[PDB]
Amino acid sequence: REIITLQLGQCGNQIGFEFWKQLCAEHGISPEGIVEEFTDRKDVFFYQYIPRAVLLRVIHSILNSPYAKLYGNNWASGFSQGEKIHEDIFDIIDREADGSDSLEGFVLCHSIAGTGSGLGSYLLERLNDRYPKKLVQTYSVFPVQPYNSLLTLKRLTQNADCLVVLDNTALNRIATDRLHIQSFSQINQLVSTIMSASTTTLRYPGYMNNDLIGLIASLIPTPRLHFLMTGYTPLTTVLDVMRRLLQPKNVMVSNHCYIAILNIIQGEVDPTQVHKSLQRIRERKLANFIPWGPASIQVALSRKSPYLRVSGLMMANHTSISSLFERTCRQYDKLRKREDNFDEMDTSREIVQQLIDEYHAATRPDYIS
Amino acid sequence: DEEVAALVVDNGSGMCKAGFAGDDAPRAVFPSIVGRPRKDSYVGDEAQSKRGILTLKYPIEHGIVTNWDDMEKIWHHTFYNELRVAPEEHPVLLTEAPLNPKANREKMTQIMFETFNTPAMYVAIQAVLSLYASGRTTGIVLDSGDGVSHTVPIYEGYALPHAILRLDLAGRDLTD
Ligand SMILES: Nc1nc2c(ncn2[C@@H]2O[C@H](COP(=O)(O)OP(=O)(O)O)[C@@H](O)[C@H]2O)c(=O)[nH]1
Ligand SMILES: Nc1ncnc2c1ncn2[C@@H]1O[C@H](COP(=O)(O)OP(=O)(O)O)[C@@H](O)[C@H]1O
Repeated sequence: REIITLQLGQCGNQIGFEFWKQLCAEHGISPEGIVEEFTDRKDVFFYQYIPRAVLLRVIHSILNSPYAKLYGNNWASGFSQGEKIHEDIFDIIDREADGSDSLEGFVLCHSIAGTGSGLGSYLLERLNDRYPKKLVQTYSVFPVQPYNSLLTLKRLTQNADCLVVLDNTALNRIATDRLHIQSFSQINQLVSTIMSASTTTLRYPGYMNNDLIGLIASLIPTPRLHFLMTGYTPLTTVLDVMRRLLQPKNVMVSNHCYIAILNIIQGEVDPTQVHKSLQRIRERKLANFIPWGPASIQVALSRKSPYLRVSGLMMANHTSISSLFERTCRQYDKLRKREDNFDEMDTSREIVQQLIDEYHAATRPDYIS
Repeated sequence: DEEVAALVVDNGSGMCKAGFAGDDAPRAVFPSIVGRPRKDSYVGDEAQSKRGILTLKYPIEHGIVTNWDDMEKIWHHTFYNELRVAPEEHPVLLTEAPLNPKANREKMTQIMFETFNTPAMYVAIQAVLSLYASGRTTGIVLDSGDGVSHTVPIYEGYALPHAILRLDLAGRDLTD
């Protein structure tokens, strides 16, 4: 199985280019895309080596980089121009899909704040038209900005099969808190570490989690509640890493309860004490879970790249993510009373209201029906 | 026989030769290399065989020991792996390059007695031993190995340091 990545807008190209640099250095791949001498299954993200990227001014600075051998602002303006080059960009994808052995999914890296955001919304719909059996995971990044943000939300709630949220307000606070930057090329260092760590169990094979659906099938309970948040602690026993991930200071998100948790421990930790820690974390009751259906916490180990110590990443599904949509929602209404049909905004405003209504009702003892 | 076998260890810039005194030839010969990952330490042929996953070190590259930590590992390898003997149970005769710094001679001595607990030891100049092998105590020896060559005048068993010449041209250079 293989996973084709797409990079849209200024953000997608930058965080994708930094994702590939980190992923090339994590492996034994020279900047000239040639394997150096110096186990890690790399057929999923690299093609025999060529990355399976589809990039869409910034391209020139990439081509002037040492990695050249590795390959307006409205939403309506970003939607229309994609329609006029509909056939163009798909030929690149159609040859890469059929040239691929057995396609699995489509990773999308884009910022929803505007030509790239508009182009993304267009492409997300067409992929549902052509390929019905391919997952679409989107590494969206949150910030007329309220308008564009909610429109793409209308597509991300019914088209994208999964979604991992990364908001700049939580990342920028971290850079000033634990990095003391006072830049885009600086916070992207953290975004690259989370992205590279997200697909760790795919490149280093283990007994479990050898496919992208294996990670997603546990967290997302119903096709509607497909939003996730992240947590990265080291900015050492396994009990220490678990307790530091469940603190609010580390999450990348600005009653409520958890639906499912996945922990990625990438160190050389002792794999015999991992089952012990899950016995004791349950006793302190550090996290509150859904009352309707059963839920648990998941811990998965891996191996760090020797060519480059314990780290940790936590993928969670918390209903407190509903607050982020509320801010965009409330920000939209204030502009709607202040200034060919303007009916698409009405439908998008309505459908996101149902998503928020699902979350607040997802925390009740009678979410069934 | 009352005496245990004495060991003879020839420390070469490229290949070490080890065996038992009295024998006509060394029992083992291996590369003077120590390797560690890019089992924690690899020495000899194994280091060479698995050089692909290791970073190699040559502690006696030009005849003179430059890294004693790895030289100690080569000697450990010599006793326990190649000869399969316990150094604390056998006297050990070691060889040294011509013009070997005095401090190095003391270091080798200290390591044999304190680290390997040898019951006895001795160190002889390589060129002198070759002259002995030819049945002579006087003559000039042209010793050309892997990483260094020397012309060593010897009179009555004693090398004449003032007349010894070193040539940084040997087998390695010829191969390249
Ligand atoms: N997280 C993150 N967001 C970025 C980065 N660069 C740009 N963005 C986002 O992208 C938005 C600007 O989009 P822009 O590049 O003007 O769109 P375009 O002109 O259509 O490509 C801003 O609101 C930023 O939040 C980055 O390096 N990291
Ligand atoms: N028959 C031969 N003809 C030429 N060179 C040889 C021959 N046999 C070995 N060599 C070379 O001799 C060198 C090793 O000789 P040696 O005296 O053991 O050196 P050292 O003691 O410094 O390791 C190597 O460069 C090897 O290629």
